[PDB]
Amino acid sequence: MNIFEMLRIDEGLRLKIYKDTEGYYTIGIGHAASLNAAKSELDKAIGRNTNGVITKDEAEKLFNQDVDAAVRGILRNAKLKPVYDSLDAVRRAALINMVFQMGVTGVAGFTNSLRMLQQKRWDEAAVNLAKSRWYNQTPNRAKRVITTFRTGTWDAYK
Ligand SMILES: [Cl-]
Ligand SMILES: [Cl-]
Repeated sequence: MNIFEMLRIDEGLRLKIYKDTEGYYTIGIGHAASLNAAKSELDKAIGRNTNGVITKDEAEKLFNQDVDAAVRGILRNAKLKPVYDSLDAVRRAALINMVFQMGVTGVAGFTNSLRMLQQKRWDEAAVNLAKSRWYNQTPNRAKRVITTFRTGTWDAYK
């Protein structure tokens, strides 16, 4: 398992623009954004007039771009970079997963959890991570991500 397979599980795959529960237009593997504005962003991202329908290959390329953006966001952030560097490969994926979902600023706001992860106090980190609005909003996913941070294994995704 790697970050790509993990996020694919958490984000699913859609080949036609869809409006999620919070009102955002989304497509591909968690590529989120009016509809005209959404299609404009998508067309620029894909490189053609898609009219809202794309191929699996295009979804994967977009996904690859979005994952790269999350990784670079972590590395360019003073609070997240040190934590990421200190983590093993599996826990690093959980951090990328969080950034992919909520953005760099959002994850950087998890002060207690970040400090605990840096100190390898996995259970303390898990306790703090669950005490969040993020967790309460998308709990099934948060539980998988937290279990990953806690154990350093892919158990929650198998
Ligand atoms: Cl926190
Ligand atoms: Cl919060």
